[PDB]
Amino acid sequence: ALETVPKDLRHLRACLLCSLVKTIDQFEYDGCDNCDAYLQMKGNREMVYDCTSSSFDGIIAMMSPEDSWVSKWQRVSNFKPGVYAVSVTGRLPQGIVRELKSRGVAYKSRDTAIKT
Amino acid sequence: KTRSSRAGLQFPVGRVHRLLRKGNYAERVGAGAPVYLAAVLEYLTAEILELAGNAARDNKKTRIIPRHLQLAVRNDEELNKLLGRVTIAQ
Amino acid sequence: ESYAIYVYKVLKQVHPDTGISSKAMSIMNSFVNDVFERIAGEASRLAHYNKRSTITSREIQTAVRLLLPGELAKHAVSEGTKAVTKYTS
Amino acid sequence: DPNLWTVKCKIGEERATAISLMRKFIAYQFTDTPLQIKSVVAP
Amino acid sequence: TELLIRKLPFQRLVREIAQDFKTDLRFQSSAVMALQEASEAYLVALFEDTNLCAIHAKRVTIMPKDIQLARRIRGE
Amino acid sequence: TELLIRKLPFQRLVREIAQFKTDLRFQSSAVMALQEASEAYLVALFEDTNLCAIHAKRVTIMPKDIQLARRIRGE
Amino acid sequence: ERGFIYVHKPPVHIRFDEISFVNFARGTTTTRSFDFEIETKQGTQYTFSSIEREEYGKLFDFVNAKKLNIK
Amino acid sequence: NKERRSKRDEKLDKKSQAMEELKAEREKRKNRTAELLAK
Amino acid sequence: DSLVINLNRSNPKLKDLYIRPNIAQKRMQGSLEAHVNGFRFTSVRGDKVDILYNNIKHALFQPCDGEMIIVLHFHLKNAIMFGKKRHTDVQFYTEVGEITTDLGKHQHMHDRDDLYAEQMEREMRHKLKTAFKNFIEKVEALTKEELEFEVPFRDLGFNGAPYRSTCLLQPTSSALVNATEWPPFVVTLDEVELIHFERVQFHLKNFDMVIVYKDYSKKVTMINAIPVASLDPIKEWLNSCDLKYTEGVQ
Amino acid sequence: DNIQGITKPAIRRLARRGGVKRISGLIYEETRGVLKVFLENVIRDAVTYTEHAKRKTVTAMDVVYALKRQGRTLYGFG
Amino acid sequence: DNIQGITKPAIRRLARRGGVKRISGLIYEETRGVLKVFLENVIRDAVTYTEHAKRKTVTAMDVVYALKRQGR
Amino acid sequence: TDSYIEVLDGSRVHPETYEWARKMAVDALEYDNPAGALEEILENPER
Amino acid sequence: NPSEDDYEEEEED
Ligand SMILES: [Zn+2]
Repeated sequence: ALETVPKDLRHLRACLLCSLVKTIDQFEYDGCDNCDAYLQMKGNREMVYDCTSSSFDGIIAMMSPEDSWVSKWQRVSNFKPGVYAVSVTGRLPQGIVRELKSRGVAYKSRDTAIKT
Repeated sequence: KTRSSRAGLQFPVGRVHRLLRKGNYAERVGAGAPVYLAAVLEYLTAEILELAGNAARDNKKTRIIPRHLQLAVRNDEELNKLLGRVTIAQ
Repeated sequence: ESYAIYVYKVLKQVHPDTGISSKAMSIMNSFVNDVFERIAGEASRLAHYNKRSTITSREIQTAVRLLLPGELAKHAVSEGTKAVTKYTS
Repeated sequence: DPNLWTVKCKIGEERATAISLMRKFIAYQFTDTPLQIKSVVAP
Repeated sequence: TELLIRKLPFQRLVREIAQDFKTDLRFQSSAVMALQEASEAYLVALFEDTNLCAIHAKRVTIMPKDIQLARRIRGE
Repeated sequence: TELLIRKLPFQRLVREIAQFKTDLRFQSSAVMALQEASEAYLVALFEDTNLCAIHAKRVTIMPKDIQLARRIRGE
Repeated sequence: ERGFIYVHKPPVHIRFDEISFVNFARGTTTTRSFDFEIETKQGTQYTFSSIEREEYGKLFDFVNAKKLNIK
Repeated sequence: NKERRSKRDEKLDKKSQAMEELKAEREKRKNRTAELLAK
Repeated sequence: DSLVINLNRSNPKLKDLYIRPNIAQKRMQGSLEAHVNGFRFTSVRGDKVDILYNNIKHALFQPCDGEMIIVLHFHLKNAIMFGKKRHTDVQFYTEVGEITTDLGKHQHMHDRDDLYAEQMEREMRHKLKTAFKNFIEKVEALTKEELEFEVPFRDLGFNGAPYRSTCLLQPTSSALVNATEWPPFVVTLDEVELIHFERVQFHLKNFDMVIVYKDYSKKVTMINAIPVASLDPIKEWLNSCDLKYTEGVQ
Repeated sequence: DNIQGITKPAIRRLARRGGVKRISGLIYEETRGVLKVFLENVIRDAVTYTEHAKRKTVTAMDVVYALKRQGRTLYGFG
Repeated sequence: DNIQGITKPAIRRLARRGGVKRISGLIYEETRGVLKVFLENVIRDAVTYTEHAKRKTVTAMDVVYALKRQGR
Repeated sequence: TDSYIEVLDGSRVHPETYEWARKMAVDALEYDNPAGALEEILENPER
Repeated sequence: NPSEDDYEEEEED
């Protein structure tokens, strides 16, 4: 859709759960689309800056997760089409990560990159 | 004897019970509930009158007046917190 | 009607050597009616919350503790307890 | 499994090409000539 | 003590609003007195709030905007 | 739904100030309802504060703004 | 009839044709906190904050009738 | 009883200490002024 | 009198102090030095201002406990002229506060800058308090108790509006003062004739206070808007101060 | 109308008792409007109670109940 | 001491959600005190309701009753 | 910081002789305060 | 004041 495609290359962040790469204005207005009810990232820049992190690399034109080895490897087959990344360095606070497991949301590390 | 005399209070337990049952605050009312309510009302009235008489003796008067009631209410911190949003004529 | 006679009795008991005014008696009656109404409304709320069909001494005590401030509420609770004890006695 | 191909491009322009390809796909995805591409990579 | 609002104009205003609501109505003297007392108390409270707003605004003259802010912060 | 205060510090503060009656458990839903109420209350207070500041012709709210808001509110 | 005018302290006037879009941002509270921001086609964004809830509901119907870009 | 009154008790204690400190500073000033006037 | 230049080689000194009123168009950062018979304030440029000890009528020290500035206030018996203007009150303060759109326009502040920033702020406050106390003690020891500083009792304060601006007046031990808000408020209790509480009724959540000075040729000091909860405390404070207070309904 | 009957000196005296030292010319009309709104609400509630009780005239008790509903209890007339 | 643990960034987030375009350095302690007062009142009401209900555990229902009593 | 600085540090006089120096200053002024007498002698050495 | 009209007793059961 036209709401998930990034508008301006400058000022862009990425999520850590589903790794949704978009623009800051999109994150502020619409927010995370793949995970909204279990995040409340929409409606403010505060939760955006709290959860997401600009420390990410890679751009892939995800268009068919149901049929794609990249999605099967990255574990994003149950997500909507969009522009995702291949590495996101960060970690959510204890209070933000415990509620995910308490409600029934498995928190996984999307930072597939290696260290040293 | 009257339930007021039975309980030893001075307020009318019977009138309190009748007013409660008339307002229909509940389908029924226990036997201790009305006595307790009458006792609470009597204690509050006794405290108010005590402070008012104290203020009157301070002002050197023989009859309590709304001025003494106001002085008592504004000198007692708790009564103030209780009747802050209350208005009085004159 | 009103609680003027009872207010006069309490006044003569607390200060047997003093009087009162007409406006003062009216203010006292208004105060008595207002306290009665507040406690009754709180008791009705608590009874509806507990799904009970009878206001009890426990309900009245809870209403008093919710309405009056701390020390005053404690003294009123003590007075009501003594009164109900003498009544049941 | 799907195959992976390489295509040259001007040095310094990769994100521009990616967003352009995304726009073209989103524009011609509800027509008689859709794009059969699955994704593109621009490290 | 004394009444700050003129008894006759206030009573006339009360009767005017009562007729506007429903005609052929009658109020008691004590009722009119109670209304006047409640109105005076309400106006004094509102004036105290407006004076606080003006004090905060670093002024001395009270303004209709202060009254509006007072009513807003109160929630009417 | 949205919560800005950290639930663990909030719960710690609640149990520290609930010493009126020592030893009392608070359900998770009870703490959540309290947190929602507190967030809404502080939100309204800051709105009134912004009104007082806009009135004073200052874009930066100051403690006196909140003080005036609470005074007029009757807290 | 064909634009907004804000008075009187530093006044402003924005015609409908000059507005690029509008946004009904919701402030902190859920009552009396509807900022009616107006961004023009020239790039200037005017922020009219502190509006009552009912005023916001009416302005919503008004803007929907005038047909303006509501972001 | 006392466990709950402690708050108002501590408030009154702070007020009494403040008033006592005030009285102490006043007594010191008065004594010093008397000494200066005598010398 | 002329400033007796410091023939004494010690001379206590304090640094980093913004002056009120401003010598120039804006504030001037400078230092203060206690001389044999006064203070010399020197800006970073070189503006010298003298304040003799004998002229100091009251010396107040408002700490940073709950404030954005730690201030030393001097209420003078006579007016001193500087910056081409004469003034009766002086202040030398140092800021310990912060102002931002909300947070730092950034956001990311975890357990390595936020709590660290709080620690730094606390340390700066503590160091400034210690330095001010040291300066006060040195001035007192050098003057041999000829000039005594006063610490205002914050617990005995109450909200008031002397110049029609909600502030927190604080009663020291011989003056009712308030220095954080400029212009300053100072009322010496040695010159107070009495006090009168006007508009003290039941349906009035705020009352006024009227200070009448002994010198009847002066204008009475009227303090408006005071919460009624702060009535009995002010009465007890005045009772301790040995001041006659009366009440008035109008 | 009688809303203007509220004398300028009466509003000034009310403001004085409140604690206002200087009043503006635009205050009197606004105070009259606010007073009219408050009296209208009180009379609305009072007429509702009167229709409930099926009485022909408004009473001090109905006025007190209306004031209580608003949130400003008034003693004396009970 | 958890009134300090309430992360000031949290207060700034709560304030920034509407209109509040700039904040001073003292707003934090003031907001903390106001939150403390409100929590004390609500918890007193809820504890009263719980002691009335006899249960030893405060519940969301008790919290809602306390809020309704306060008129929130 | 919060300590008195011995004025003789700027002079010679080994610290083991500060008491002697203070006593000499006190006796020269023909008094019945150590530091005050020292500060006075440092400015009036003719005594 | 409690006159004779005020000294009246209550009604029967
Ligand atoms: Zn995500």
